[PDB]
This record gives sequence, C-alpha cells and structure tokens, in this order.
Amino acid sequence: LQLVESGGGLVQPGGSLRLSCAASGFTLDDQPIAWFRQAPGKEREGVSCISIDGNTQSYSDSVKGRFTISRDTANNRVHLQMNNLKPEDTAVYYCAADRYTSVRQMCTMIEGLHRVWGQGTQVTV
Amino acid sequence: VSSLTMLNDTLHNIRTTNQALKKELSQKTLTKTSLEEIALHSSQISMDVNKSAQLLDILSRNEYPINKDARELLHSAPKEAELDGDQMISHRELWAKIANSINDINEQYLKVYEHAVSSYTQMYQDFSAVLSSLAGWISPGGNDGNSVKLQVNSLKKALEELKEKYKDKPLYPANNTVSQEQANKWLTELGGTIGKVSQKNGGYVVSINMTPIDNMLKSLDNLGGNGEVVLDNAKYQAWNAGFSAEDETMKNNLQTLVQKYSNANSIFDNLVKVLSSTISSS
Repeated sequence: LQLVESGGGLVQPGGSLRLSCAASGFTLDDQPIAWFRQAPGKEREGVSCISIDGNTQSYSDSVKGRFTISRDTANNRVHLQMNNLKPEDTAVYYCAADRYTSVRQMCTMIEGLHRVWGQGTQVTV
Repeated sequence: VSSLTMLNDTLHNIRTTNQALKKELSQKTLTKTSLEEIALHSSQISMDVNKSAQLLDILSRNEYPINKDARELLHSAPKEAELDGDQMISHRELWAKIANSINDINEQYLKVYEHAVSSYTQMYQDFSAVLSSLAGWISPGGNDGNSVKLQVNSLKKALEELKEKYKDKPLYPANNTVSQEQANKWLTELGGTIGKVSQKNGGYVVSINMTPIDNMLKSLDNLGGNGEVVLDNAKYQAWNAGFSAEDETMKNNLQTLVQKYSNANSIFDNLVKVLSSTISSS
C-alpha cells in the first residue's frame, strides 16, 4: 500500500506547478485526502484537503486563491494546481490519507488524522 | 372539432414537458438549480392540464362522440387513471372521466411527490452543508497527534436549528390537513421511515422523520464535555461513522421519494400517450 506524489521540480516566482497524488493497492476515493508541506527546518503544515465526494475543498490561509485541489477518480489521482508560486512555498510536499474520517462531505488538514503518507516531492521557488 | 385538435396539441405539449422532467429526476444529485427546473416544468404541466380540463368540459357537455374503436384504446391507460372503455357510459361522462383522470393524477401523484422531493431535498441540502463544514468544529487537540478536539456545542446547535427548520415542513399534503387514517395510509405506502404522522391542529400531516438527525444529536450528547471534548482518533472514527451512516439514510430516503415521483411521471406519461391515441381516433 503506497501513496506517491509527482509533479515537483524547480520553478521561479509567478510560475506554476501541478502536483499529482497517485496510489498502488489503494483507492484515494475511499477517504479524504490532504496535501502537507514542510520547509527544510520548519514545522510540517497543511496546504489543502478535498472530501471523499470531491465537492468540498479547504486551503490553508497562506494558499487560498492561488492553489486548487481536485480529484481524478477516473485514474485514481488527486491533483494540486499551484499557481503564482511565491518564493515562500519552497518545501517538500506530501499527500496523505485520513483513514479515520468517513463523512463524505468533510476534510481536515489535521496531521494526526492522516496515517498513510507518500514519500514527498521537492518544490522550490 | 377545433377543441379536439387543441386538446391533442395540449396533450403532446404535456408529454414532452413530462419527459424533460424525467431527465431532471434521473440526475444523480439534485441541486437548488435542479429544484428550480423541476418547479417550472410542473407549473407548465398544470398550465396545460387546466387548458385540457376546459376543452374536455366542452366535449363533455356537447356530447362529442368517441367512437367504438377509439374507446377500446383506453384499455391501455394505466390502472391508476381508472379509465376503462366502452361498456355503457355516455360520451358526456367519458369526456368528464378523462378530465378527472388527468387532474387527479397531476394533483394526487405528480404535485404530491414533487413537493415531497422538494421538501426533503431542501432539508438534505442544508444537512449536507453542515457536514461540509464539519472540519471547522474539529481541532488537533492533544499534543501527541492521537486526539482531536470537537466543538460539540456549536455542532449541536447547528444540527438543532436544522431540526427546528424542518421539524414542521410537511411531506404530504403540502398545505392542508388530513384524517388520521389517511395520513397513516399515505405514510404506510411511502416506506415508514421517511415520514412521521403528526397532528397539525384539526387534522393530521405526514411530516419529515427527524430520527436521523435526532440520532446524531444523541451521539453528540453521549460525548459529554462542556462545549469541547477531546476524542482519541479511534473514538473519532466511531463517532464519525455514525454521522456518515445517517447521511446514507437520508440520501436513501431522498432516492425513494424521487423514485415515487419518477413512478408518477411514468403513470402520467402512459396516460397522456393513450389519450393522444384516443383523441387522434375521433
């Protein structure tokens, strides 16, 4: 059972990236999904989350308006569209699954509730 | 003569509108937009029903004859319309009997389940809105990552004003009262769980069954605390499961109402088609 992120890399201010969360032996649709990020020497923080049904999305304060989270249930993937990337956003980005929650309209960015984690992909601006 | 052609056109008008309505009902998720469209189509059907009801009264009192062959077509009419053909009833009566069938099906089946679906949909939409905001009432809590803090009282009040808002909104009938025996008979033919009989002053009513929301409120009461309560993740999972279970219940109840509404469209479609055939044969 593997969570797995892609789409990272090196971009400059004002640029864009589209992160992707994919999985093996695991359907991202079965529970809420969240994106976390951690700068090299700072605390891990939540970025955004999407509900089971996909109709509910939340984003951290320092990210609203710029980012967009969506589900690709066809190919069993979650995307994070990061636009107007400001230099602060340099960090390792992880997608995680909260297996506790089962209400289909909600999602949280509480790290303690997420126990399935990917390796991470570096983003730099 | 001119009435017949007007009536036949009015009947086909009702058929197409009815089909548009059925497409709205087969949609997976009924939104506020969907309800608005359903409302419009229904008022259009009622518009043509009244138009038809007046053309049939004309044919009835003029005693326009419906010929043998044409009457036999009525045997294809749905059993709900209570139209049989021929045997012995006058032209006046049959024309009137056809008008009553159109009006009764539209009044007792279509409009009834169109209101029930509307009521339960609006409630479920507000209910789903509460569940979408559920993370706002949940916080990290304990410093080890194995707990979460729940704003039980805020979430409790949110669910209680939801109950207060639809506590009274009836499923059937939309406005009037009904005898105890009939309100029970409408509930017993619905599915028991969706609605509850309640005495609205001089008479009865089939109101929304609030048990799913009462079950959630009782799960919150059993959490204790005094505004905020710390739950370990395992207890959060158990509680959260109960909440999502009642969402499935209400989602299921709504699908049942939409099926009753859909079944009504099929009845009406079958009748209007048969009536077009009968009109065309006169």
